[PDB]
Amino acid sequence: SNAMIIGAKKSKSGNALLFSGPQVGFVAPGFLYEVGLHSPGFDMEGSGFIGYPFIMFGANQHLALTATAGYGNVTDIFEEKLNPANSTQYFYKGKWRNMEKRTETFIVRGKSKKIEETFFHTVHGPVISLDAAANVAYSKSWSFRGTEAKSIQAYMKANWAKNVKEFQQAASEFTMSLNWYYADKKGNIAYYHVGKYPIRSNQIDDRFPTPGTGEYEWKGFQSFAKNPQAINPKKGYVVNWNNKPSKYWRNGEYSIVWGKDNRVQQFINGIEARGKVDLKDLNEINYTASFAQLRTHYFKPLLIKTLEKYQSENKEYAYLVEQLRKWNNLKEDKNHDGYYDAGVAAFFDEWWNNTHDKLFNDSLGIVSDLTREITDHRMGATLAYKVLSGEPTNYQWKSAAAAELIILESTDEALAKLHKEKGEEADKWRAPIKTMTFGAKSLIAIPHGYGSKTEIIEMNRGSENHYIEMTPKQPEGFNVTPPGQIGFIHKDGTLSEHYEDQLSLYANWKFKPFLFDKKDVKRA
Amino acid sequence: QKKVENVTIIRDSYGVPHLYAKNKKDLYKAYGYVMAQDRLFQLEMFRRGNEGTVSEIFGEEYVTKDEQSRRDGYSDQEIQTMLNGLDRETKQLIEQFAEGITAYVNEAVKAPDQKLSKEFHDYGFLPRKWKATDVVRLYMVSMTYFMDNHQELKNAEILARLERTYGKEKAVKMFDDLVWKNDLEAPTSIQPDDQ
Ligand SMILES: [Ca+2]
Ligand SMILES: [Ca+2]
Repeated sequence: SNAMIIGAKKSKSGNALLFSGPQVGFVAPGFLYEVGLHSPGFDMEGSGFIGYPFIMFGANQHLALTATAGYGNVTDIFEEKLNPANSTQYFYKGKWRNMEKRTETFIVRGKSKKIEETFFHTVHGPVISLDAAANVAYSKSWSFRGTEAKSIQAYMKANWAKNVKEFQQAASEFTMSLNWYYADKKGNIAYYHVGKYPIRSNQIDDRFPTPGTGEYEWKGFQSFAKNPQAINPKKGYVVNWNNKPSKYWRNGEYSIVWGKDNRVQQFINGIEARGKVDLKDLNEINYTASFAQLRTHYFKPLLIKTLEKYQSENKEYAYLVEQLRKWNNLKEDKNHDGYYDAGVAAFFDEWWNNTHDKLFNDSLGIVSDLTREITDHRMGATLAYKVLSGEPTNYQWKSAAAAELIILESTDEALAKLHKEKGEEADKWRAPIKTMTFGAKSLIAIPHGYGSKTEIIEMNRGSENHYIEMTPKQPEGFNVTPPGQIGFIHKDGTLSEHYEDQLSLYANWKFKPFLFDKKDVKRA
Repeated sequence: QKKVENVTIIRDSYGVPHLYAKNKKDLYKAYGYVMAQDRLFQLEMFRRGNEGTVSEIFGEEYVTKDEQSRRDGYSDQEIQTMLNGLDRETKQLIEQFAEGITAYVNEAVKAPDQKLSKEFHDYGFLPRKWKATDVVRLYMVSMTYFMDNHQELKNAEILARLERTYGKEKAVKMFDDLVWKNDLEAPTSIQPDDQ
């Protein structure tokens, strides 16, 4: 998920701006639900996740809000020491303790079968895994265990808030790990990394499970005042694409998302390349991020630098350099011909895949079932970047000479395959676009409807977008919430006219007006 | 425009409902009602996801998923205890929201051929009524996904598998490059002086 908030001094109009882009996948019926809520002193328009009694992406009379997933460290795994004589007992604070046991019955559609399973809890939480060979059970502690309803209440209070103080109070009560973003009609912006973050033992390495014997327990939760947060930061804006809140904020086992190479660079690049901005500028930045080949930011310069050293003797390398330099780093289809516009992007994709394999297969190949998702992560490839650029690493993966040989061998192999299958001219390399549908199964991993078969180009983009300007009169702007508002399909097969009537807007970078004033709502 | 009870509901040209109420209790009931009008089967299935009852509808392919959901989830009584710890008014509004969903359920089962969507007919089952605890279940099924992970266990396995092939000193260095303590050059949303 991505977000941007723009303060008064960075906005062309002098009004604070907000952009939302939650990434919750693409399903029909959609993951979001758009609504307008109007009662005395409470007027709010926007969307929330399906089933939520509150808006997460939108604006009330006073403020606009959005959120992105925080990735903060709110889950710890405890390594319980089991009694060798009784595997339902674990050692805790000097004594064997009994696990709480629970029998659960599942009715399964075939007639129907009934199957029983037993689940266990310890003082730390549910037991998730056994290492019986080691006399260990692993239990899971969530910092927000039992406080999910307080998080709902905090979000409702954010809806009812009228100013920074009230919004911040709501933020301080939210217990799960999100980033919250705020913009108001007075020109203020604010950012909060919300959640209840535990005070951990300083004797353990928080990238690994914690021994469960009692010496290493959490000692409460830190004050909200210690959560990363800023009101009206000096830079005049905040952007986020699930990246790190601030320099010294840590997240334990999940640091793999917060490295030097990070996808938020697309938003930073776009905001820093401009002076004052408006909503149209924000949309251009979203477009770039949505179609960017993310490895280009750090890896295309490295590739060009290497090829340029050998272009005198290799004419193919000189051609590649020219094509790479003129490429705008996107995989886009502006002429809607079904092929990505830059043929060299197909070369670059295959170059990267070859380079990543050659960097790590000979060392991490044997653990790649666990490490490929780290070293080729969707948010960035920091370790690969450090190895190829010669920056300091703890292990000496490759010398600079060995890294350059990898870059060259990967180039040769990718070019040889394109020459064999397509030809020598880059226009012949242009790859067919990848498409996506709004299907029947969301991230919750169970079916919730029948989906849609309408194909649109894949985009690295929010499942909805709002663009909001907090004008003196009221929030104004535009948004899209695909596939459509209404999920109902009649018994006879007749589709609601609002089942997928926002797909064309989404696919074509068009939007519908943000409605707030009742006179506008009535004519909309 | 239509007045459902004492709330005026204006559906715009994209079908989005805009609710005009005299108080929050009426507003939140209407909110649950319109969401059920539009999305009842989806709501039912999201709730079954949290309760671990998907396999009742979709069969044995979802048994292990239902087991995970029940293993890590909460009983109705535990959720009710959470609701009882909220501010009085907030609990009451969540109850109103559930009453609105239930109002549509009750209307739909009276006219199932017109008001129950095709999935219920095709899969041969009916929606049940809703309580406030079920609303909390709808929040948990999706929000917890973004918070819950077992990467600590994967990390332990990476280190152990590296150690047994490469030895401890090399494995530690490799692991520190894979899962770092803090990359001081990672781009950040704010600066420390902004705190
Ligand atoms: Ca942890
Ligand atoms: Ca094209």
